[PDB]
Amino acid sequence: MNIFEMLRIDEGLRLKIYKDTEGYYTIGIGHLLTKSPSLNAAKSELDKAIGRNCNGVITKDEAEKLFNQDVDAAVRGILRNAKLKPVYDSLDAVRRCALINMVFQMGETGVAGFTNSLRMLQQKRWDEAAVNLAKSRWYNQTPNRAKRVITTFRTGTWDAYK
Ligand SMILES: [Cl-]
Ligand SMILES: [Cl-]
Repeated sequence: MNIFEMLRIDEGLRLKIYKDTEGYYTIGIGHLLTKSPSLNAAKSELDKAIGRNCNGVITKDEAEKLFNQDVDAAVRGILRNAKLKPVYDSLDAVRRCALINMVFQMGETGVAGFTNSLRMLQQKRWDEAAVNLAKSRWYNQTPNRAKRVITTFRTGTWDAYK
């Protein structure tokens, strides 16, 4: 199991503009297009992203191209972040995937706000970090996805995805 397979389970694949759990316009494998209410702004952002007129629809290939970019951006973002980088460096490979997951869903800024959790992960206090991560809007809003990521941090295995 790898990051791509993990995120593909958590995000799904959709070939037409859709709205995310939050109500924002998204396409492909969790690729956020815009927070603006306009479907029009969304279609425009899409054309911009693909370099062509898409009229709200994309191919799988396009979906995967965007997915490669997003995961790359997530990883580079963590490695250039003062708060995130040390956490990431201290973790084993599986738990590294779980941090990437969070960053991809919630952005670098979002994750960096989980101060106390990050601190406990750095210290390898698995059970305690698990309890603290669940005390969040994140958990309350997408509890099954949150549980899966949380379990990955707790155990250091792919069991939640398996
Ligand atoms: Cl883009
Ligand atoms: Cl969920």
